[PDB]
Amino acid sequence: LMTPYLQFNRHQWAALRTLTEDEITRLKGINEDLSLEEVAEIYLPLSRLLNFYISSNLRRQAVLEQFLGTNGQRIPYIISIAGSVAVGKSTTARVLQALLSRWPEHRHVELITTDGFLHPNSVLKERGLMKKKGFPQSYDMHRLVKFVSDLKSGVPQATAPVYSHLIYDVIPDGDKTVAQPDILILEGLNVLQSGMDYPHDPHHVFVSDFVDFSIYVDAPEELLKSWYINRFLKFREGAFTDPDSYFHNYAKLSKEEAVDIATSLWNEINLMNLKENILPTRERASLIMTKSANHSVNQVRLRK
Amino acid sequence: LMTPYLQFNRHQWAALRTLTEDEITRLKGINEDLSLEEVAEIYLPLSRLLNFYISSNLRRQAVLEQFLGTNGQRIPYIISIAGSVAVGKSTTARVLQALLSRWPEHRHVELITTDGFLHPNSVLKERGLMKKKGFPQSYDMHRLVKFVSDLKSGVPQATAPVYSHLIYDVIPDGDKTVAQPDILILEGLNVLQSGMDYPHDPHHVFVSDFVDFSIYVDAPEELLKSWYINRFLKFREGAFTDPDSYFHNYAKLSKEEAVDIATSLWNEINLMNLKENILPTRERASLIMTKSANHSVNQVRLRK
Ligand SMILES: Nc1ncnc2c1ncn2[C@@H]1O[C@H](COP(=O)(O)OP(=O)(O)O)[C@@H](O)[C@H]1O
Ligand SMILES: Nc1ncnc2c1ncn2[C@@H]1O[C@H](COP(=O)(O)OP(=O)(O)O)[C@@H](O)[C@H]1O
Ligand SMILES: CC(C)(CO)[C@@H](O)C(=O)NCCC(=O)NCCc1ccc2c(c1)OCO2
Ligand SMILES: CC(C)(CO)[C@@H](O)C(=O)NCCC(=O)NCCc1ccc2c(c1)OCO2
Ligand SMILES: [Mg+2]
Ligand SMILES: [Mg+2]
Repeated sequence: LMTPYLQFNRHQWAALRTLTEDEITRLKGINEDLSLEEVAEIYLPLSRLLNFYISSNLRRQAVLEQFLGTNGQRIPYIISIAGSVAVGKSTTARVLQALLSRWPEHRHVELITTDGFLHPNSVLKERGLMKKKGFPQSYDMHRLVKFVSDLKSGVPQATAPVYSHLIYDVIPDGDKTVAQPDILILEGLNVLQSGMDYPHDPHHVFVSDFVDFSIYVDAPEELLKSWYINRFLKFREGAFTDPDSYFHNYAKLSKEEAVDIATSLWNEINLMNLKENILPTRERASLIMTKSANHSVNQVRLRK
Repeated sequence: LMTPYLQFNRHQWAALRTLTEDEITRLKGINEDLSLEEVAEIYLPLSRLLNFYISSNLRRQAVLEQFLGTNGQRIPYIISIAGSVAVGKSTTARVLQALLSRWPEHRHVELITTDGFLHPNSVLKERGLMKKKGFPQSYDMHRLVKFVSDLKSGVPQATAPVYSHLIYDVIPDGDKTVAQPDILILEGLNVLQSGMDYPHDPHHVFVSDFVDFSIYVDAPEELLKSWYINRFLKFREGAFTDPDSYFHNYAKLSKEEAVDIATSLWNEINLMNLKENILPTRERASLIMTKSANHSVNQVRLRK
């Protein structure tokens, strides 16, 4: 009967409760399909919830700084966002970055995707892993752990590698420098994974050990597949006139064969990755946000 | 240069700063070798530190209860204590239970050892694991995870199995019932372990996912060995006149051969377990407390 999570249906979550014209523009800049009603009813209360957790942490830090007699190194609050390929992790992260910025206390909000920490294609091909991107063996997981550990050590700056969907590879010299933000949002399919998922090269302190609050964005596998295919088709269209783009390869296929191939890539790669590696980490999240048709949130679960 | 931990030498930790006659008696009741100077200089500041973390959590819970509109289920704050066999986990846990009791807000402090969650001897012998007690394969780890998960679900009571050093087995019908304490201290060598340590029977949410604050009690392996041998000899002496006691078997050996055998048990079982399974989990702790000769704390590290 009882679980470790408080449960809110959509109506209960919306009942927890407006924006500037330049905030609306920024939100529409993130995604043209993003419903402003959804932002108002779901994401605004979520940003408020997160601010309570962040504020409580800042308060505690002052209390402990007084007790411990420390100079008080500035340490970022880190929020991680996990879930299937195509569930909406990136959209959620960008909306939360925009909304969390509104508070004076924590105005510098960085967003880092774990995509960048994939091994480059040259390494993957050597290892026979070109069709296993997003699987644990495809990640430089020690480097990702070191990244969040460095932030949680108070280093003045840390560098993250960045991934390109144009070249479908790590950007050779495109490393992003992060300089002690108030908040870092760390978004990627593997942020709740741990040593057990990396038996080929074990690590013993986990990403989650350096994350303050984690969100798992959830949806049934039939919706994920349809959102995956929709995106695939959008990437194909966006590459029509860029011959040097990875997705330009799919421009040569009819839309119908493109759907067939995307469906195969879902079934053989991404659905496998979901079932074997991503979905089992769900109950490690501070909060599970569940989506239904049209990306409407229908359930929020928060750890008691 | 920089790590995820604030570092305090003994003098800095003691500088963070007295007790009742019945509190002194209780403390001396826990361990006759426990120095009251050590309690005053080390454990009192540690209990104060923990109270700040617990208090901050209680405050946050009221803020969120108002925001979320919840009835507000009482959920125990859980402190876990990890480290080598014979490092002093049990002594530390008992001292902290005594000291945390002093605050009106959190007077009901339960202490549970993970010893109880070992498979019974009948199961271990079937599996060939009688010489592997304390190793991951020797634990009913799913049951231990379910225990802390149940507490963190707000169940009115949860039952823990209890271990006996008299019979060196789980007590057949000696299960302890825990009824929603303010604080639960969960003490055992495996409390920072995770799925990776249980590849023979993986679990996907960890003990640490249901623990608020973790302590790893640390000491160099030469001190651990000497404390192990000292205890072994104390257990041997305590069993001289109990023919039905497991340690009565060692009464038949000279003290000299008893030392030899204890030394072998350390080298072959407990030191292996330390190196392979316990010590790698150290950097998962909220706090690392390091001991030197005579059990004197010489370093405290607290996560920034
Ligand atoms: N809240 C939302 N409203 C409308 N569309 C969304 C929403 N979240 C994600 N999407 C869409 O669904 C697809 C997957 O989202 P994305 O953020 O790329 O997922 P992920 O980062 O998890 O792979 C994209 O086509 C995106 O436009
Ligand atoms: N703070 C301390 N002061 C003095 N002796 C201690 C202290 N902590 C532990 N000991 C002693 O060291 C041995 C190991 O302690 P114990 O609490 O049984 O360790 P664990 O529970 O980690 O196996 C015991 O003989 C105990 O009396
Ligand atoms: C998100 C990651 C980390 C790379 O940015 C990676 O896990 C990833 O996108 N994996 C999906 C593997 C896959 O489907 N590859 C075929 C090419 C492709 C990439 C992204 C797509 C896609 C197809 O359809 C919609 O999104
Ligand atoms: C603490 C545990 C979980 C059982 O209570 C178990 O890990 C444990 O005590 N393992 C040690 C294995 C071991 O040394 N066994 C030989 C008998 C023995 C038990 C406890 C001892 C001991 C010897 O010397 C001092 O403490
Ligand atoms: Mg993405
Ligand atoms: Mg013990």
